[PDB]
Amino acid sequence: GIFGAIAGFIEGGWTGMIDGWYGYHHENSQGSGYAADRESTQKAIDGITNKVNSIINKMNTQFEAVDHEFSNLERRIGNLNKRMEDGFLDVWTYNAELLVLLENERTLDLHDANVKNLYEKVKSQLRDNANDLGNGCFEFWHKCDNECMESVKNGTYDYPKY
Amino acid sequence: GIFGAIAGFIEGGWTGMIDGWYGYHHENSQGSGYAADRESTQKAIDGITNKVNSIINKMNTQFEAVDHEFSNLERRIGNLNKRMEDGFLDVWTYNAELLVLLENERTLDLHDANVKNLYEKVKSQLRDNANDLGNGCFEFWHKCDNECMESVKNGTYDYPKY
Amino acid sequence: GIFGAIAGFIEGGWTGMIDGWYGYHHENSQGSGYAADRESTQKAIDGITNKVNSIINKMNTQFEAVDHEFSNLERRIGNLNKRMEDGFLDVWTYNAELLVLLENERTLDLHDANVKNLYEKVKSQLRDNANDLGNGCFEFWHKCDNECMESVKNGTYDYPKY
Amino acid sequence: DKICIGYHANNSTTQVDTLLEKNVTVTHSVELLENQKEKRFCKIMNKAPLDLKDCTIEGWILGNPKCDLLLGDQSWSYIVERPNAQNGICYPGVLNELEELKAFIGSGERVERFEMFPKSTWAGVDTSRGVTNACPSYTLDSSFYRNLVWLVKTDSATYPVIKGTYNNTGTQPILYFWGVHHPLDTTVQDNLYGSGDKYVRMGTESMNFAKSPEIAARPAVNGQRSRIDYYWSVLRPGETLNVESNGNLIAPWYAYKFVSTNKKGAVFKSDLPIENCDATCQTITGVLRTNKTFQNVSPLWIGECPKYVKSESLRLATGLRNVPQ
Amino acid sequence: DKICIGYHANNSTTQVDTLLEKNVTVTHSVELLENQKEKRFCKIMNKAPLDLKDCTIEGWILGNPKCDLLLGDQSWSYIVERPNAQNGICYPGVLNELEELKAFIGSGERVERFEMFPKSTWAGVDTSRGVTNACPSYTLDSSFYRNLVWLVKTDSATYPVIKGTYNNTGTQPILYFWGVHHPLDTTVQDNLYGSGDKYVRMGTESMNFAKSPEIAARPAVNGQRSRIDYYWSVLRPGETLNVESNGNLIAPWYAYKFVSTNKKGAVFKSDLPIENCDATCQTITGVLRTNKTFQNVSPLWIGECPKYVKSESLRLATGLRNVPQ
Amino acid sequence: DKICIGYHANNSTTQVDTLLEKNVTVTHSVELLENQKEKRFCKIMNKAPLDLKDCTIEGWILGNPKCDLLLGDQSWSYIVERPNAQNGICYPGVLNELEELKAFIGSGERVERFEMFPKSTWAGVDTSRGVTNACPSYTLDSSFYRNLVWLVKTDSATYPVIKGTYNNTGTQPILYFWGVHHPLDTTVQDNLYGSGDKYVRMGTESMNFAKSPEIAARPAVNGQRSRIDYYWSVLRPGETLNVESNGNLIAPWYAYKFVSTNKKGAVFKSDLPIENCDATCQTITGVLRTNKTFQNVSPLWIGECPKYVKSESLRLATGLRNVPQ
Ligand SMILES: *[C@@H]1O[C@H](CO)[C@@H](O[C@@H]2O[C@H](CO)[C@@H](O[C@@H]3O[C@H](CO)[C@@H](O)[C@H](O)[C@@H]3O)[C@H](O)[C@H]2NC(C)=O)[C@H](O)[C@H]1NC(C)=O
Ligand SMILES: *[C@@H]1O[C@H](CO)[C@@H](O[C@@H]2O[C@H](CO)[C@@H](O[C@@H]3O[C@H](CO)[C@@H](O)[C@H](O)[C@@H]3O)[C@H](O)[C@H]2NC(C)=O)[C@H](O)[C@H]1NC(C)=O
Ligand SMILES: *[C@@H]1O[C@H](CO)[C@@H](O[C@@H]2O[C@H](CO)[C@@H](O[C@@H]3O[C@H](CO)[C@@H](O)[C@H](O)[C@@H]3O)[C@H](O)[C@H]2NC(C)=O)[C@H](O)[C@H]1NC(C)=O
Ligand SMILES: CC(=O)N[C@H]1[C@H]([C@H](O)[C@H](O)CO)O[C@@](OC[C@H]2O[C@@H](O)[C@H](O)[C@@H](O)[C@H]2O)(C(=O)O)C[C@@H]1O
Ligand SMILES: CC(=O)N[C@H]1[C@H]([C@H](O)[C@H](O)CO)O[C@@](OC[C@H]2O[C@@H](O)[C@H](O)[C@@H](O)[C@H]2O)(C(=O)O)C[C@@H]1O
Ligand SMILES: CC(=O)N[C@H]1[C@H]([C@H](O)[C@H](O)CO)O[C@@](OC[C@H]2O[C@@H](O)[C@H](O)[C@@H](O)[C@H]2O)(C(=O)O)C[C@@H]1O
Ligand SMILES: *[C@@H]1O[C@H](CO)[C@@H](O)[C@H](O)[C@H]1NC(C)=O
Ligand SMILES: *[C@@H]1O[C@H](CO)[C@@H](O)[C@H](O)[C@H]1NC(C)=O
Ligand SMILES: *[C@@H]1O[C@H](CO)[C@@H](O)[C@H](O)[C@H]1NC(C)=O
Ligand SMILES: *[C@@H]1O[C@H](CO)[C@@H](O)[C@H](O)[C@H]1NC(C)=O
Ligand SMILES: *[C@@H]1O[C@H](CO)[C@@H](O)[C@H](O)[C@H]1NC(C)=O
Ligand SMILES: *[C@@H]1O[C@H](CO)[C@@H](O)[C@H](O)[C@H]1NC(C)=O
Repeated sequence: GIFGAIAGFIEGGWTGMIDGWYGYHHENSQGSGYAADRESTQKAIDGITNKVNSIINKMNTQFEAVDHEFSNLERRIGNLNKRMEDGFLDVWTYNAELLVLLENERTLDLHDANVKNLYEKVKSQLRDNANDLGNGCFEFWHKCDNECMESVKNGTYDYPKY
Repeated sequence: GIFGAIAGFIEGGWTGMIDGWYGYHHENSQGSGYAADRESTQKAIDGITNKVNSIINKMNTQFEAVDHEFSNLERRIGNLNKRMEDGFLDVWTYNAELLVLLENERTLDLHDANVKNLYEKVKSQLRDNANDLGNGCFEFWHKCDNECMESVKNGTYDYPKY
Repeated sequence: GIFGAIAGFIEGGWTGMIDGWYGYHHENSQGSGYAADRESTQKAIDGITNKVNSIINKMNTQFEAVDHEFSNLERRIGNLNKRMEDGFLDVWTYNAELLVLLENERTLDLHDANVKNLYEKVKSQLRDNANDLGNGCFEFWHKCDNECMESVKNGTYDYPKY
Repeated sequence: DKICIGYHANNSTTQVDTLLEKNVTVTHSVELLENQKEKRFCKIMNKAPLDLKDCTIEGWILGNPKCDLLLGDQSWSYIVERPNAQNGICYPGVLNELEELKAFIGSGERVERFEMFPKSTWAGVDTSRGVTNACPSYTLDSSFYRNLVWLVKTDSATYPVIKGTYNNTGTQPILYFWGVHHPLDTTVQDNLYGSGDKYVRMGTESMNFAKSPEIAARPAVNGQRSRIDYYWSVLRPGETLNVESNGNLIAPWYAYKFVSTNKKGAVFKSDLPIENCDATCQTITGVLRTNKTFQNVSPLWIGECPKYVKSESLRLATGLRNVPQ
Repeated sequence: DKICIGYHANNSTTQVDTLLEKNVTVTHSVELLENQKEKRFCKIMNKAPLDLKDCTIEGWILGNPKCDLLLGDQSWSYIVERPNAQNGICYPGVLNELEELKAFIGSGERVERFEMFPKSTWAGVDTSRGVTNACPSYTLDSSFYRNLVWLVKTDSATYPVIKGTYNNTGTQPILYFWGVHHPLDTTVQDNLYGSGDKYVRMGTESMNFAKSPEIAARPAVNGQRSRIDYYWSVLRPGETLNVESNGNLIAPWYAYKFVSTNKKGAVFKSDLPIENCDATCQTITGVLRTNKTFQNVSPLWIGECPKYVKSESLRLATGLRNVPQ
Repeated sequence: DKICIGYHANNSTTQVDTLLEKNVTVTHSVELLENQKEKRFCKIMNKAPLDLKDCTIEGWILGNPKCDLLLGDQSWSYIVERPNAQNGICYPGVLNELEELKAFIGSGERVERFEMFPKSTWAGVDTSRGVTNACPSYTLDSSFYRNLVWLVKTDSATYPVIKGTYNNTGTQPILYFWGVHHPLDTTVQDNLYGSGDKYVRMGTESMNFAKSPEIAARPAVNGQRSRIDYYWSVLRPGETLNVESNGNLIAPWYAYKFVSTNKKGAVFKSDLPIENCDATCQTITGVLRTNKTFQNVSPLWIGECPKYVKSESLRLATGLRNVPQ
């Protein structure tokens, strides 16, 4: 991925996080757990759902082949009909196959960007108050209880305290 | 946006900045003001102008329908002509509508990238000498007069001083 | 480029680095030298090779024009054949020319992203132990011999030492 | 105390291709192409298809005696012609503008058979001996097309000028057929139609027809060295047809009130079974039951089908790269 | 002391769609599609269109007497035929290869009418009584096509063999017309052309024509049970035409020197007003005045038009996402 | 002590275009379009093309006497017809369904000439005086088509009814030709075929043909005011042909066993040299020797060619932006 997060500085995914695409793993005195980030997950779902439906809608016409027949003295127009039908078959196959390859590349990139920005959102909140380990994890220098954790996740972490 | 700047860590735009797409707001003892960054604005205008013209040029051919007539004993070739005309109408509609959706997504991304890089250019210049507030704003630790401001904008900020 | 590295904060390329697309220049007591980063170079070559071959494969059909003849009383179907042949000529020209412009833009972006991520990989390794000069160069605060250099390049730099 | 940022992984083995990379496992994806068919014909708009069975299109619509099962009124959503149909044009000859006829019928929905010219229309001639062993029914060894009548001279008298007229007063166009006999030699010609230069002339407000017998011995087909040139046309609402002939006329007897479809219409040549089921999408090689956007089954269909495409797969990534640990 | 980085916002409410998101307000954008027409016909290359008014194409070019307004030389950038034109083929009959004729004329730019065969060409026959009440002019109740001449026998003598010749010595092809009369019965035939087997034969270096009268009573149209088979052809520069006939000939009288266009040419069937204005882009449903790249008005046009497309809108973002505060 | 991150630069001046930027120098790129041709014709599948030289398609296949170089068996990968070929239809007339004939022949691979009807087939008539000065050979001033035989009356006797038959027992379809003579007047008609109403009738299991002479004086071509209507057809394996005529028959003499190609087939009209070389891709304007994906040379080709496109260049970036210092 071009943004460097997925299968990058965050080496792998979490099978333990089941309720969304992007999120957090926290660890403190009360223990450990996974939690989806719902804002960025929902925004991604809406975007990709919109992309899938737009593709489905733009592809919502059909070229109609007919098997009208042609006599042996209509070789020219019979072949004209064949080359034209094959003609549209080839451009629509090209369009569909090329669109899917192009959209797949950009879809994976989008997810990669989203993990990266989520990581940045948290880095920007903690600043001094935590150590960036380089793998998506931050070690706090102060104690962070459950409400401290939740304030990082909902983006209201209060830096002047602690 | 995938780069995280526009409607992201820089929450909104500036109606007060009228002379360009990306730029600065400074504040010091002499007062306050908006100023466009002309290098990155002009570069963006040239790029998008080039994109618009290239699209306009690639779409500069026309499929020509004719209303030649066909007798009642020419139902097959009359229908051949109809399916072919409708055929090209459908692929060109698909091409235009799909291109516009795809190019719009990437155009907005480009602007987003440009704000991000502009922000990085300034962050990289100030380093220690200013506090990154996380919203695109930098609070200087030293006094920055009008020529100090202008040296940041033109990318010649002199770090060893101050 | 949208990632800001190529012809950006890394102002120019290296004619002296001949064995790859992205890499390093080191300088210590033992002297100076260029070295390709083979992992990211090879990954880029595989990706772009795959892109070139996929384009070549999707374009691997041909519309077949014929010069069947048409009498003077077959003006309508003779013109039908002409408009259809010109029809496919125009959509395939559009497809090829538009694809090349679009893929070129994204290919250059990919390289730009790759230099950026390589730079980030190194920044993330050194942290405190080196000074980021803002142009892709890092000045170490400690002595870095040839095995220290090689540990940065292979991504196993040992921070707790030094 | 620590907080990590990360992404979803799961047990998916489903893969997609990108421009940069083949065979990439992703957490979620959707397949857009259908490659599955029910190998059968079904009803469309819960109106049934017309199976020809052992009759071709020409045999059915000319009224070949061995096609009595089909004879009369028919409604259809499309037509299935079987590749090994034996009952077509029994008395050798060309049906003129055959390909345009099939296209016309394919554009249809319903035919009402009715008597256009009763045999008693044609004054002074015989209408009861126009049979042949080339055209057996299932009971007689010598019959003829139920929609045509082979007119022959009577007793001794020269075959006179006969005339017929029909003003289409209805609201539906009329599909009708006629013919011109071409005997193998000049004695068969005289035995049947007498001496003199014969003609078949027909006309409406918008159509003229005129042909003469062309006497010659053609290669034997179904035991006949003679031929018939069959013809068809459409009488529009408000038009009237005049038949004038003094020899060799294969007269129009029955005809079809024709209802033109607003949908597409199709004539499938196939040996697939017609069964008691419903469909919205019917291709020549089977039914498709899908929500999917593409299909690689057939370009040829009736109903509302997915776009046809040569691809094996069109899998779109929705989720992210699956990197479990 | 502080410096901020930011981006433009404005009062724009104009929106665009992307693959990921609908209805996104942007600071700047450009619309690429035109949906606006002037509902009228104008001049193209400041050459005017030919309004047929109350004549069809066949009536105009055959020289129907009620089309005298159009008769003679014409130049046009395209042709407008009105849907309710009444003056076409007045004496009932088929114009052969009609659709190819319209296509040929559509490819044209200018016609010069000239006298091809003066009535005094045809020796021993009458050229002054070829009129009919089916073809009234605006003054006579019985006239005929000004470009054709209905030849009839004289006094008593059998209608003899007549001959005509024209070597096209000019540089322009010649569009010309002729006909073959088909009377309703055999007495009308004799009253007009006498007894005997009649023929109309025509020939050039590259074309042969031969037809005989086909006598029969067709349904009455414009009071006529007879018919005419009309024909047309093109005499190329350097070719010569020979007419030989001994009955039933509707002779070519006047004809057209034909200038082929290098542009596209069009025959618009429309009741839209022709007005005194200029255009570069003329569609069948109106003028387009644009710089835009696409249009959803019509696939049918003459001149230089934008690409036709079914879309309602094709708005391209140029500016950025508008996020005012 | 320092370590820098950077990227490749080189001495490349090769440029590409992007959507955002024209004329961008890149370190590596690949060109996808071919614009280079060898201006000549070569063998395809190391089978040679058939050069017509100074004969047109009609002259070659009718057996024009001045085309004896070509006469007989031929195999070809495609056909080259020269624009200035003089030896075509020598005795003036139309070859019916000419465009369909060229398409049929273009779909072929090999012809075997053989004697279909020996002159001794036609009883009681002369088969040795059917020559003309319109059709010289290279030695005689008056000859005829080697594949046809112009039959004339003998001595004094009325030209009788003649008959011919051929059952195609082979596995290959047979391409054959015939004709109907149309004299300029009625004395030439009697001098050659005698008095009476003449006919040419032909028939197979699936085809009927019937035509009469149409006597008239056409403009002189190659010194002839008479005409011939030439015809062609294909006798399928298992079919048999019956020829019956009593006047004006240009009889089928020799004919061609026809091998249909499975490849594409082409008829190039060109004056380009045929040379002794091989190719996999042959366009009408030259050979292409490439690995490239596109070409802007010609839409018209035989063999396996790159996709045709109007572009001057299709250069794809592979390397990065070249920024040397
Ligand atoms: C983001 O997360 C933080 C932390 O979870 C949320 O702040 C928390 O808000 C609750 C009330 O909404 C605070 O509890 C209150 O305490 C008083 C007694 O001191 C009690 O009487 C109230 O009824 C209520 O229980 C809680 O202290 C506070 N946590 C902190 C400050 O660490 C915050 O609301 C979240 N914001 C969003 C937008 O989701
Ligand atoms: C980027 O912005 C900086 C700051 O605005 C520019 O530096 C400024 O350059 C001017 C002259 O070009 C300096 O003024 C000079 O001062 C002397 C007296 O000391 C006077 O005699 C000269 O005639 C002139 O007025 C000014 O001090 C300096 N500002 C600083 C150093 O803070 C710089 O040129 C800009 N660079 C680009 C590429 O735009
Ligand atoms: C990444 O680069 C580092 C530095 O070049 C590699 O570490 C180096 O590994 C070698 C052996 O693989 C170490 O040398 C060994 O030293 C002992 C004596 O102390 C000798 O007996 C062994 O036979 C061997 O020569 C070398 O010290 C070490 N360099 C360090 C620690 O700075 C590392 O293997 C590379 N990793 C990858 C994945 O490429
Ligand atoms: C109405 C009528 O004439 N029916 C005849 C029929 C016709 O006369 C004939 O088809 C016109 O060409 O002839 C029938 O048998 C003819 C007989 O001819 C032999 O040469 C041949 O070997 C036989 O197979 C058979 O065709 C016929 O069956 O059509 C008798 C019928 O009454
Ligand atoms: C040149 C000529 O013959 N003109 C006649 C015309 C023709 O003889 C006729 O069209 C050839 O078929 O006949 C005219 O009137 C004929 C008359 O016939 C009645 O049966 C019918 O009811 C009338 O409407 C009318 O057609 C004619 O008007 O054409 C007289 C004309 O002089
Ligand atoms: C078989 C035969 O009849 N060959 C004749 C030929 C034919 O009779 C003729 O083509 C049939 O129309 O006539 C030949 O010369 C005819 C002669 O006619 C003159 O009017 C003209 O000026 C000459 O150029 C020439 O055509 C012929 O050459 O065909 C003689 C041949 O024996
Ligand atoms: C790669 O893809 C092909 C088909 O696209 C598939 O058959 C093959 O099993 C895949 N290989 C792997 C390792 O997934
Ligand atoms: C029948 O046709 C004639 C035309 O000859 C027409 O005038 C008449 O009105 C028609 N009659 C009916 C009842 O429609
Ligand atoms: C969304 O778009 C549709 C048409 O694309 C428009 O009619 C509607 O008003 C839009 N809604 C908003 C909230 O902008
Ligand atoms: C007229 O036509 C004849 C052909 O019969 C031709 O030879 C002659 O040169 C022509 N005359 C002129 C003046 O063009
Ligand atoms: C820009 O491109 C054109 C053709 O695309 C070329 O002719 C011209 O030399 C180029 N200019 C530069 C400065 O490279
Ligand atoms: C020749 O044709 C006849 C048809 O008249 C056919 O029955 C016969 O079997 C054929 N003979 C051969 C040897 O194929």
